[PDB]
Amino acid sequence: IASGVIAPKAAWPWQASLQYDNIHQCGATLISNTWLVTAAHCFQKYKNPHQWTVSFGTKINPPLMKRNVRRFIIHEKYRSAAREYDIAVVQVSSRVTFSDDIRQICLPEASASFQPNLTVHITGFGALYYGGESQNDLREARVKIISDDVCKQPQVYGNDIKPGMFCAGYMEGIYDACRGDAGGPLVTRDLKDTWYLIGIVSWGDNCGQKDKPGVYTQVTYYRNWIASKTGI
Amino acid sequence: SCGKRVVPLNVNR
Ligand SMILES: *[C@@H]1O[C@H](CO)[C@@H](O)[C@H](O)[C@H]1NC(C)=O
Repeated sequence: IASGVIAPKAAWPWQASLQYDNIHQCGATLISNTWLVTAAHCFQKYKNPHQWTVSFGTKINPPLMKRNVRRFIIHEKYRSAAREYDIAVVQVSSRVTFSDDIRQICLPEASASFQPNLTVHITGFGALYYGGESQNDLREARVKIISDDVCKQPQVYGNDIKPGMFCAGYMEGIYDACRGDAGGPLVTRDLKDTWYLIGIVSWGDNCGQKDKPGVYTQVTYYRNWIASKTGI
Repeated sequence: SCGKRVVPLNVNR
């Protein structure tokens, strides 16, 4: 998370780290006691379910309830050469037990809407600037959803924004996702104090630069996919 | 329950 602040214990209990050979590659987020959601590009190069692990809490290096990946499922239409269809699910070989630190997030119904000046949160153990290293401590940032129209300016991102993608950040930059944050959550809280998964950190030019916000996979667009694959 | 956090958003300074 660019210019990201340290997240408190138990603030984002659905947040997970995905490690390949005990190195952090990517975020995920919990949706059941067995299943997580993340990006497809996380498994671009590292394709062995059995060398992936998952851990929770605010801290990688002293790992919480580390777990082994039974399997992962990537979107049929994802292709490493393009940015569309960037979603995957991950099932863990042992169910995990919900504490104050570890809990499942809610998924939105397929047709929920999110007014495009809405305040949303974004978290991950990724880099603090472009080309920086991952942190062992989870970080957060408050950004805002951004109109597809704004976003689809040729000055911004143009025709690279395809269905199932949306933007979030600030046109003034500073706060953003960075490398190591992909597959991790973009969330909001309804007025009944319940948190919901709206986005999955996907891509972007640099980190925290004017007119270069993050691009997220749009959960509501892939909501039926997730259901078919998880039963959630 | 899903989507519940037990720590406030409103933090001590
Ligand atoms: C929302 O905030 C942005 C700040 O960049 C402002 O420019 C915009 O006019 C506001 N609302 C919309 C989406 O028109």
